[PDB]
Amino acid sequence: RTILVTGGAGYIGSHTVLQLLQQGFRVVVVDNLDNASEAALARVAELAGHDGANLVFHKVDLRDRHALVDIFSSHRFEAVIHFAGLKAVGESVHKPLLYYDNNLVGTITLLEVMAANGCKKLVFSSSATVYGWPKEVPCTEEFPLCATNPYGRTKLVIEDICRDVHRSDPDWKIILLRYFNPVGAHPSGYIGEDNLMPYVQQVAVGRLPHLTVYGTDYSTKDGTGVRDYIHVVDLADGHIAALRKLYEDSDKIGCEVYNLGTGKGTSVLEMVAAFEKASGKKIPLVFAGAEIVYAATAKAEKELKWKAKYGIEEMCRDLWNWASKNPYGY
Amino acid sequence: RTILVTGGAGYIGSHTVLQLLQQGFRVVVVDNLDNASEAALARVAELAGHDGANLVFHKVDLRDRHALVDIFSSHRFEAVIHFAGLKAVGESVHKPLLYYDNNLVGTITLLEVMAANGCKKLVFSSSATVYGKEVPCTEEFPLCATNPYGRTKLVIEDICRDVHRSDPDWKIILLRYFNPVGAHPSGYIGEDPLMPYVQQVAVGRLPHLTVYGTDYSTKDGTGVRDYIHVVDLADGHIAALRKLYEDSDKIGCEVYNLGTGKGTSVLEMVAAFEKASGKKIPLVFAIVYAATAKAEKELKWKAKYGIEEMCRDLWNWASKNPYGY
Ligand SMILES: NC(=O)c1ccc[n+]([C@@H]2O[C@H](COP(=O)([O-])OP(=O)(O)OC[C@H]3O[C@@H](n4cnc5c(N)ncnc54)[C@H](O)[C@@H]3O)[C@@H](O)[C@H]2O)c1
Ligand SMILES: NC(=O)c1ccc[n+]([C@@H]2O[C@H](COP(=O)([O-])OP(=O)(O)OC[C@H]3O[C@@H](n4cnc5c(N)ncnc54)[C@H](O)[C@@H]3O)[C@@H](O)[C@H]2O)c1
Repeated sequence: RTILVTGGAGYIGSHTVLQLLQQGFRVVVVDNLDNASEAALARVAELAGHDGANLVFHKVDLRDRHALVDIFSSHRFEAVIHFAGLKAVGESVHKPLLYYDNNLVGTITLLEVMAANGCKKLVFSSSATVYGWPKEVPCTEEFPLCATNPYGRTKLVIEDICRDVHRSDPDWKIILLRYFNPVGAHPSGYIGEDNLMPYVQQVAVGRLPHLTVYGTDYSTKDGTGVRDYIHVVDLADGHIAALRKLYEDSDKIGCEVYNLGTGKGTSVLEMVAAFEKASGKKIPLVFAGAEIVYAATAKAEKELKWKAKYGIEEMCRDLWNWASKNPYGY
Repeated sequence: RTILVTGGAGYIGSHTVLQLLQQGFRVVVVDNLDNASEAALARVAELAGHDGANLVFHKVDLRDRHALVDIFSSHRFEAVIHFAGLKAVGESVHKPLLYYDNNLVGTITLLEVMAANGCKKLVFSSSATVYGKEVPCTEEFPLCATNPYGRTKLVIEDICRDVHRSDPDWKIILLRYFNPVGAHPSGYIGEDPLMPYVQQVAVGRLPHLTVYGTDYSTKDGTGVRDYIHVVDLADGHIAALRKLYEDSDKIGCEVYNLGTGKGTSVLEMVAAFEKASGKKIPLVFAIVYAATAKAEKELKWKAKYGIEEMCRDLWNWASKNPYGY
């Protein structure tokens, strides 16, 4: 039983193939590796132990169609999990074509090769920046959508391409997942990343002088911004939950949308406190000049049979655990 | 002065490249003849006469990055008019990927080579189908993609707005238009695929026209859409390209409406064609406007032909070429 995972060498993707491997799956990963290193897949393989053999890695770009058609004709892939993409808001503005070319062309070629190789089961990882900054929280899947930046637009376009493909061929079964701010690392502290918590962690180890808190007078309990965080191990279990919805309850759902997350938001000060407790270090602050945004996960918990298991305190534990062991990444 | 025109071999593309050659512009046309035929460019060079020797034609696909960078490296360009694209709303639904591939990827590649070889002036052939209310559709009208072909147009219409934010040196004009009708008054070049259908009825290949919607909120009870002479459309882009050159400080990524500012019913157009052609159009029965005030104010452009000249030129090109080229 094989699953193909694009951008599997990345942060969310590497934690994905590990849980996949551990739960009896052959995982084929496709990565350009411009945003990551091979070591992450060598370590996810080690963490998988005897299941390390099941992981197969292809250093190939999703836009390359010939290299991609070869992969899809070498296995019957039960489904495809699409992580490949670029995830930098500031970078997407100065270089919008660089984002539109990578995200849009990469997905289109992917959807084409899949349809041509009889693989029409997809799970796409989408960003919850599509809701924009709304007046009302919690954000439900019925909330209106808007694009704050080219990165957000490129994500919202893919969602529309997925919807259009579904209406063109009812054989397509797509699940679109939206989520907020993955944080943490594998409890072993052997794989991890390389937003706020990264900045907190680099100043907790000494690399940075302090954490600058932007905004101290918001309409929140403490006055600092409230965002939606989610344990990365929890989020990588969310993408798998959808894959089971595709395997068991496929008939019910066609190109459905489930947004993931803990369901509650926490503030910068609430989050710094949760990291000082787990870390034992004390991050200095310097005060400088949306107040709240978070995801309503009621839908996911009901239809997808999924619920986050880890709170903010174990997120910082694991983040500190991996980072303190690996200060220079890989 | 050299202009690059993509999709210049078909209809609006063929007519515009003709009126660019006629105004002293060395024009390089890029087209992979998917929907058009090469004869349309040969016969455009003829109608240009002496200026016909300024038509450089490269049968290449915009999604072929290496083929495209050769064309930009040799010719030092001044601007690009992007007609290239797939227009069939019908198959855009059943084959959406084919549309996102050809349109989105072909456009993103062109934009990359342009900014690379130092040429950041573009005129885009958008579509007013992005309007998806109030009878006159202004540019500020809320945008609404109704199908995959419409969303490719709206996506490309957002990518340019994003490109301009990243590099202020980019000057772009987005031209939204709908329902081009007619051909060159000579009748030597035109469209070779509602007017095309009523035409085939007059020329005998079709038995009758099918009027879809005999009840509507209109005088005739039939739908009312906007129509613009293809020759009006062609030099409508010329007015845009004229703003990129003469007044390209004020403008950023501007969007303009091209049309006559008036709407025609279905029975009015067929009634018009029955006069201009003399042949009657049997019918078997089964509102969109353009706010041209902006374009005629800041572009110095107003459609010069009317619905009578559209059927005249369309019946002229069609009776002289009943089987295309
Ligand atoms: N060039 C290509 O087309 C291509 C091909 C194959 C793989 N890749 C790879 O895909 C990998 C993606 O991994 P990554 O570590 O950059 O991203 P990631 O693993 O942190 O996230 C995976 C995907 O989730 C998206 N995302 C949505 N909301 C997010 C949030 N709140 N935080 C973070 N990501 C969010 C990202 O845009 C990304 O596309 C990269 O390593 C890249 O090298 C690219
Ligand atoms: N090189 C490439 O990238 C590439 C690939 C495939 C096709 N093509 C070419 O693209 C050209 C497309 O031109 P065409 O022959 O369709 O002529 P056309 O005039 O119908 O289409 C060209 C432009 O006019 C617009 N248009 C015209 N009528 C319209 C209507 N009723 N509704 C909405 N928009 C309308 C379209 O938006 C399009 O951008 C063809 O000549 C084909 O050969 C180019």
